[PDB]
Amino acid sequence: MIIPALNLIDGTVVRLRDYGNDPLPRLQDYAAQGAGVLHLVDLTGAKDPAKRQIPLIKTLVAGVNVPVQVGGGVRTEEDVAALLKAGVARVVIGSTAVKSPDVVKGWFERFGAQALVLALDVRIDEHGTKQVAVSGWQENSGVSLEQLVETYLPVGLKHVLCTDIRDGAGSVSLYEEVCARYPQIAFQSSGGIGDIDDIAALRGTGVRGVIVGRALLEGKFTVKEAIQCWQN
Ligand SMILES: [Cl-]
Repeated sequence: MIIPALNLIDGTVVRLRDYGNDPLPRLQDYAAQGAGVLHLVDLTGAKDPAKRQIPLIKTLVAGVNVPVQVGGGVRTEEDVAALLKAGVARVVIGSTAVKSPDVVKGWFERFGAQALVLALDVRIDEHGTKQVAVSGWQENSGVSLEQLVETYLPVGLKHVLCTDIRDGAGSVSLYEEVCARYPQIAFQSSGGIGDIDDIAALRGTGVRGVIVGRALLEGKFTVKEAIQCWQN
């Protein structure tokens, strides 16, 4: 599947530049073109968890007919719960999944693996290792993609979002390897989609979902075209 994505600050659609502040029409049109899943980054909430755009998220989710994954500074059990209650389908967890794996495994137990997506930023280092980092501007955290995935497999890990820190050029080698290694996990790719051929390269790799943000906002291609390409 293609997974169209928006980034939101104070209700404004942004790139990580300003793309207006009417996210709901955009999302609805994404769904209208055949999107089966959408993805939102709450950048405000990522900055300040007290400022979580819950009420906007509620309206957005209510306004489409497809599951929305939402992430952005999710730190607590109560964060997950509040997002789910607002109607989000899947909560996307990034830094906390790296920071507090035993706590997050507890979340898998409470909420179920279908409600959670682990988002891992990956740097391939000098030695060829897929290093996990909590963000593009912090150093590697000292754990490989494989090591962290295998930490969560015992609690039924199903959804992993993997960003090669590509984001915002083409995404292929990395994805072929990890998808082959863990065929029971549905990997999503993020970052590096600049043209429709970037989507093409990911066909065959075993990646299950392709996150597309910027390129849709810049009119490079449409969601419908993305889906046609992805489905071959
Ligand atoms: Cl599919």
